[PDB]
This record gives sequence, structure tokens and C-alpha cells, in this order.
Amino acid sequence: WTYFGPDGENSWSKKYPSCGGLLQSPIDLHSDILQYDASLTPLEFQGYNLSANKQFLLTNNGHSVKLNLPSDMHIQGLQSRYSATQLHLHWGNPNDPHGSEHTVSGQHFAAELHIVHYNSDLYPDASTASNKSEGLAVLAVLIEMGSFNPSYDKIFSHLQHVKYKGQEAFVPGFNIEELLPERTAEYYRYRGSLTTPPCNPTVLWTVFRNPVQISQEQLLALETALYCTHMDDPSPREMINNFRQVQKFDERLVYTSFS
Amino acid sequence: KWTYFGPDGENSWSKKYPSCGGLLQSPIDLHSDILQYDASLTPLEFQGYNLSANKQFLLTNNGHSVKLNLPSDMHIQGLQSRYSATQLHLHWGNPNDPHGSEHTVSGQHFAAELHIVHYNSDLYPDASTASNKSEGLAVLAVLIEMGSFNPSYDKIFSHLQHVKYKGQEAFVPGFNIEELLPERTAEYYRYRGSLTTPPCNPTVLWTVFRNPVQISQEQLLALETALYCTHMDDPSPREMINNFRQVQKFDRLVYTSFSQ
Ligand SMILES: NS(=O)(=O)c1c(F)c(F)c2c(c1F)N(Cc1ccccc1)CCS2(=O)=O
Ligand SMILES: NS(=O)(=O)c1c(F)c(F)c2c(c1F)N(Cc1ccccc1)CCS2(=O)=O
Ligand SMILES: [Zn+2]
Ligand SMILES: [Zn+2]
Repeated sequence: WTYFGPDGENSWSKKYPSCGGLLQSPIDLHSDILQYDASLTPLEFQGYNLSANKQFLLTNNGHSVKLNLPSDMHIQGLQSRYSATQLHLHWGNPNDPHGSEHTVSGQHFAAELHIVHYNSDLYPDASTASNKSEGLAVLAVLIEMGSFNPSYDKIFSHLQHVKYKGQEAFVPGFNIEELLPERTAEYYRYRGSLTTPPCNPTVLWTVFRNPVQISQEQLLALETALYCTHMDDPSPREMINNFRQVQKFDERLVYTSFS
Repeated sequence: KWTYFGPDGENSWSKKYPSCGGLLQSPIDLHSDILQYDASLTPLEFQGYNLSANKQFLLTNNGHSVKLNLPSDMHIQGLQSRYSATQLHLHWGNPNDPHGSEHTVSGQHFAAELHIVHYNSDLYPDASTASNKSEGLAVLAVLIEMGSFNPSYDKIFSHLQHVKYKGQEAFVPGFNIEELLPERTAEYYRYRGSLTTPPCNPTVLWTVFRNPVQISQEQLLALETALYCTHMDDPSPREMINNFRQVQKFDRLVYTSFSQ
């Protein structure tokens, strides 16, 4: 599967039936469908300050650049503990640098960060949780161009070493909470899906209200550093526009922790 | 049995209709990064759009759409070839969400959208033949906003009660179809795309006018509540609502006849 050509998102449902099922993500977050919910208490990010004496694997899997995370990292404040498994990003391209997955009032942000977690109280690993009730929780950070962000550069400084599918690099531990925006108490919450195959409708989404900033140069590095092909592929593919189009979301609300 | 909702909805169209998962798909979001002025985009001329009020034109519910058939003496000029009209139809949302345009502008949906489908009658004998040929089809799109009552659109909408179910047909007296077009038709977006329904053939030259028209809340509610996708005797009725495809990746630039 890919984000373009004949194996792109309109054809995912062939091999991955859930991609044509219910509860699909991402969606447009717009005023008519928001409803304040006082039950939406602040999350607490535990174990996010990764040991600087450890190394964490960054990979290009051809679909995505991901950073593996340890299972002692978890969200507190949901009904079950959700333990981290990985983070990754989505972006557009230099000619149209608006590649977030979620949109707000119809508008894309430059990019979007996802921190994938699974219900480790109920299930042994994310793979097993992914097709299960209450299985997954993803945190989403909207990214816009602005000042240079030293924390995001702790990932982005490694991207050259994972330019091609199959390449890997080690990242020394840093405080992952530095990638989150201001006022993480303010968020959107809804039940949806993975935004890539297999598109399982098992994700509790938390999209923070406020974006982060990265510089013009950091965004361009993200959009130009990575291919979606192996190094020896005679027909290379840039890793660009790696976001899913928004999905219909009818007769449903997105709950907000803010009014 | 493709639909706009459920296991036969748009993310599954490609399973039966391969072009729906191919290149050059429509509709799209019209936004600054992908627009470019093209001074060659001169005005279209609309010929034979003033249909006689003493003639009548067939309105049909085919289960997927309600279309008004148009006569082949109705043409657009300006395109390399002459294109003849074949039908017009609309796309809309639902009573609780009157946002059902197909194209979006800077990420927003309009209330509804009108499409006037033409085929290259210089080259082909009918629109079905044209539809699998390069630039075989030309579709004009009018964005529709909730606003004032529109008597011209009501010349269509006042018959919808009478084609509520799949297979039903009604006659509409002729009127001037140019009354359905917005102000300043010289200002438009132009791009190469596709049918927005199965079989999604990538054979359409799209012209989306820059300016919307208005129809009233009451006209929208009538449109959004009058029609069914199913036969009159079907025991599992489906309302004809939310009949718009999501916008597609733009794989393209959109050319504008206006520079600002
Ligand atoms: N946006 S997202 O969070 O849905 C998302 C994504 F963008 C991906 F690129 C990928 C995801 C993924 F979630 N997965 C899928 C998955 C997660 C956890 C348990 C099983 C499978 C892993 C394969 S991947 O192609 O690297
Ligand atoms: N928006 S659109 O213009 O692409 C569009 C549409 F919305 C439809 F609902 C339908 C279309 C159609 F174009 N056709 C398709 C076609 C046209 C002309 C030659 C052959 C096939 C007829 C079948 S339909 O399902 O009534
Ligand atoms: Zn993601
Ligand atoms: Zn149409």
C-alpha cells in the first residue's frame, strides 16, 4: 500500500477491509460538531523522560519513519493504562506544505505528530490490541511553521541516516513531552481508526488543541529527507504527502476538554 | 449497488470500479498553493441554453442521482472542440448538515453543487462513448450557498416531489439554463479530472465557476428530504442525502481565468 498511484488510499480497502468500514480517521474538526465534555480531565505523561543513557531505534519502513518507544512510557488518566509503542509524523510536500491528517475548520496544518499507545492492562502488545475493544490510543500534535524547535530537532537531526526503506538509526533518549504543545489539558477527543492500513476502528484519538512550531528549514528537511523505496531501487519514490484524506463523519460529535 | 454510505461507499468503489483508485480523480480542494493564473482561459460561450418553455425535458431518478436530460443543441463554445450538453444534476448534504458540495474552496464546503455534463459532440455520437476518451467530457460546476430563494433553481426543485423514488420520471418545462450560472462566468477554475461517481473515468475537463449562487434554506431542506435512492416498493429505503465524494489528492495544478 502507498499514498499515491494505483495502491493509494482509495484502494486500501481491497486488502484491508476495515479501511472501507466504520469509524474511519482522520476527520475535520469544526465548530458545529464540537461539544464540551467536563469528563475530559488532563492526561499525565509518565515515563516520557527517556533515559539519555538508552538508545531508541528510528526506522524507515517505507510507509513511515518511526521512533520505537519503550513500554514503561504511558498515559495515565484514561480508564486503562495505555503504553507507548512508537511515534511518527505525516507531512505534505514543498509545493503544498500542508500535510496534517486532521484538519481544523477545513484547514490543514503543515504536519502532524502521532504517539501510538496500546491498552497494556488488557492486551500484551500493540499488534494484539489493534483489532480489539479499547485497544489503541493515539496522541496527535498539529505542527505549523514558525520558530526553530530544538526538541523536534532531536528527531530531525537523524533523518539523513534513515533516508531509505529498511534503514535504521539510534536516537539517545530525550524528554518526549517536549514534543507536546502548550496547554495539553486542551484537546479534542473522539473514537476513530488507524489512518493507515489496516485502518482498525479501535483508536481513542486525542488531538491537542494548540499546535507546535518548527522552522521553515526543519519542515523542508522533513519533506525532502526521506524516500519510500530501498536504496537500490532503480525507481526511487520521495516520502511526501504521507497523510490520508479526511473521512466523512456524520451524526457524530467530537468532544472537547475546553469550551 | 455503490452508495455514498456504508460498505458500498466511496472507500470501496475501487473494488468494483478500478478507475476510482486511479489517477486524476475529482473532486478537489481549491486552495492557493495549487492555483495558477492562465491568460489563455478565455470566456466560454453558452449556446442554446435558453430552452423553450413550450418544450419539456425529462427529469429522472436513477437511484444514484436525479438528472435533468438536456438537448444536444445546447452547447459550450470556447473549448477546442464544441461540447454538447447531456444532463445536469446536483450534490447535497442533509437537513442537519447542509454542506454537500463536492469541490471545496480553501477547505470549506458549500451547501450544494450543480453539475452540467457535456460531451465532445464534434468527436463522439453520445456521452457514454465520449466518457472513456481523453477530454471526452466537460463538466461545468456551480457552487451553491445557502442564501436567497432562487426562482430559477426552483424550476427544477418544484418537481422533485414527483421523482422521489428510483426509476421515476417527470417532465420539466424548458427554461433558460444560463439562469442557473453565477455572476461573472468569465471567472473560473479549470483542471483535468474525473467523474465523481463510478466508474470515475479520468476523462473530464472541469470548469468550476469562481462565484457561487444562492438557494434558500427552504429549497435546501426540500432537496435534502424529497428523494430516495431506492424504488417506491423497496422494504429497506435509503434517503438520497450526502451524495458527494470527499476531495481527492492532487497527484496537478488548477488553472484560473482570474489573476486576483
Ligand atoms: N497514523 S497511525 O497512527 O494510524 C499509523 C501510521 F501512520 C503508520 F504509518 C503506521 C501505523 C499507524 F498506526 N501502524 C499501524 C499499527 C499500529 C499499532 C498496532 C498495529 C498496527 C504501524 C505500521 S505504519 O505503517 O508504520
Ligand atoms: N458528478 S458527475 O458529473 O461525475 C456524475 C454524477 F454525479 C452522477 F451521479 C452520475 C454520473 C456523473 F457523471 N454519470 C456518469 C456518466 C456521465 C456521462 C457519460 C457516462 C457516464 C451518470 C451516472 S450517475 O450515477 O447518474
Ligand atoms: Zn499517524
Ligand atoms: Zn456531479
